Amino acid sequence: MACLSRIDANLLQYYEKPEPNNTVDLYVSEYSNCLLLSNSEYICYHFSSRSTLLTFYPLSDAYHGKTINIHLPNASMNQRYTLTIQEVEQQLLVNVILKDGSFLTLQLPLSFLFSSANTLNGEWFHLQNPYDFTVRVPHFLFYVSPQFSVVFLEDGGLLGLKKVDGVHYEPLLFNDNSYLKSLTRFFSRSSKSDYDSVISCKLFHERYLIVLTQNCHLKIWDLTSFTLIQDYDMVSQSDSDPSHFRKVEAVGEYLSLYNNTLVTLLPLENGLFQMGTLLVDSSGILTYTFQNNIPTNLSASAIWSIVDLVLTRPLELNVEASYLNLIVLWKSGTASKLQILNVNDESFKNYEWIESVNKSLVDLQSEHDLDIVTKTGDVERGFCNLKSRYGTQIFERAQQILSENKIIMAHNEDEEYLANLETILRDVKTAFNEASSITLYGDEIILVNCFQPYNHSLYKLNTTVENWFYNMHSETDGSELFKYLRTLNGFASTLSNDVLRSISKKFLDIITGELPDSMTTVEKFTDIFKNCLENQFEITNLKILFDELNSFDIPVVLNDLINNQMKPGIFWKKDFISAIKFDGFTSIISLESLHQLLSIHYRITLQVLLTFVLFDLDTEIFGQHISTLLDLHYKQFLLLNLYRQDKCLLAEVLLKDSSEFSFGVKFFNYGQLIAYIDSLNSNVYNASITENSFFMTFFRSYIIENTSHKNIRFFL
Repeated sequence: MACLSRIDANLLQYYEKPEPNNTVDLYVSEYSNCLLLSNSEYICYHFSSRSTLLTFYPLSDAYHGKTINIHLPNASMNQRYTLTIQEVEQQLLVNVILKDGSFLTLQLPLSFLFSSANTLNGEWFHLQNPYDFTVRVPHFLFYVSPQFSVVFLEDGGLLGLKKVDGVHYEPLLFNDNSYLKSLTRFFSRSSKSDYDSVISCKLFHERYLIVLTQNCHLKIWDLTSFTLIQDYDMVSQSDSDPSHFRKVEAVGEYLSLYNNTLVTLLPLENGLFQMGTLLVDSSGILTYTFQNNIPTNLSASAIWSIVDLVLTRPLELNVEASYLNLIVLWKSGTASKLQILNVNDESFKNYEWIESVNKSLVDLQSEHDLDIVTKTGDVERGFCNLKSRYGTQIFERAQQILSENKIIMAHNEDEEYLANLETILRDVKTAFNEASSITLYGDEIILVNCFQPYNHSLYKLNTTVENWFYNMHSETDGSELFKYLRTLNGFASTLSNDVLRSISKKFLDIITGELPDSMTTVEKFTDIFKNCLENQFEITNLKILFDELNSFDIPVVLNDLINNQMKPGIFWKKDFISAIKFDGFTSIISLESLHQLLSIHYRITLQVLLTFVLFDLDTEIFGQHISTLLDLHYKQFLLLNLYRQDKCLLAEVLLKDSSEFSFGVKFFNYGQLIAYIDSLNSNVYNASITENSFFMTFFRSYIIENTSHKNIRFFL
């Protein structure tokens, strides 16, 4: 099998505008996330510009709710992990520690986030001070419960802030403040030892707060009486290599807790996953039980540092045996490596590392299907194609870089300006899509929210056809059919990609009658040979091909291809839950997931039909199969042409036919996501050649109602 491929996405690729038409500036990425509420609406927030910008936008399009930019007067006072955002009492509670000694409370009514009909000025902020934070240093903020937070200090000490009136905080002192957390020991290369500079914590039973300090001693404090109950020295000189060691002093995630299973990262080696169970023993004392330790060896050049770690339920992301998946986001430099330690069993001793394959739609299309932008002739066409592939945010930013570095724009005349642009569109999209954080979208599907607002990269599960395709770059086989397709790929890597598309073009004419349907199909295949394969074909490969054909039964292989490998699953409305609102994020990714799949089929269909062009063979029994592949070839190619015409209008027709509601959907499970793509794919193949649902919409919108010459011209 293969591995998870991501999808690049922008929410400003649907809109030809730079920025939301509904925005408001209010005035009182480091981390970003998206929070599912019990309203069942996703609201996204990003924390960027070195703590001087909170960006809230609904993840349901920022042009049907108000963008609210809450511009902070000050940057945060040590760390960018002194932010907690959770929904409290049907108001979105935002807590911010600021550099001036204040504690910021914002109350954003849910109505103001998701309606654009709502501007609000006044009663959206209250700034008040529990204890001056320009004195003793906060480095961590944790929201504990719905009326309790603990702000952990860098010189040790626990300060609870208790909630009054559903908004404001009043300080409640605990007796455990530093001065004497340094009078019960000595030490001389240490000073963090009994100071509670807690770098990660998670709360079990809403009673006991399991805290990891800088030293990564796991200390369990029952905070329903503010007593230390248990102390485990976790660091060891034989569960880990002490020669290899790196300091961790930065607030992030080093404890992960899902169900009662805890994961502790030990800063000895280049990480240790120590797996244990949290169980309460008699006398109401939570005890930690070691189970197993897994050593590991990384590979850097400036030391991999973790970002986040999230223990969750079994994920289907090209696994083979699973009990739990521990997602790990490493970053050193501008490389992020997403890898997933899949533990397959309860022992935790059989594991595999499932790697992330970080190839979008963009990379596979640049690698193979290179003539598609400004390489299809017409500079006017090239220019629109650049817009559609990389959104408004990248597009406008690219104009800025052009002005600094002085490039004279000669758009719509010179092919070479489009190449210059194309390069920039790429460097700016990569910077914008870099990893910041993990968010679980729907509590399963691994979403990386990225630097700068309105940027996300979702990863998807590859289906049987998709797994095979990456296993032709490994040349892995496993049926009679799989072997046939692998041979055909060998021959096609020798032909230029330009010839492969010329042969695709002539197969299309057979369905359109632009090559007459007055010939036998065999004569038309002869036309193809002479025009496209002369002085390109390898003589060697023709014979190898003949030997494979003699070993594998033809009609059998062709039925198998058509009915199980190109065609999608049979799933319809009932397999998926339908949303009660519009959502942009889901409809975009579905489009692109459908698109990807059909691009591989477009090439498969090409490669199989080619054999009939090489040799002069009877197609009186195989004629029935052949007709299907020309039909399938058609539909696959058609969608591609339309996507360049305009990808947004093409999504709108599609969403209606699938959805009960029409427009948008929500996903919370991998089965659901899959079914919905399969339902769209079915709908396309159920369409006729003569009238398409797309053809009708696109024509009416541009051509009849009348729009400027650019939409008329590529539509031609």
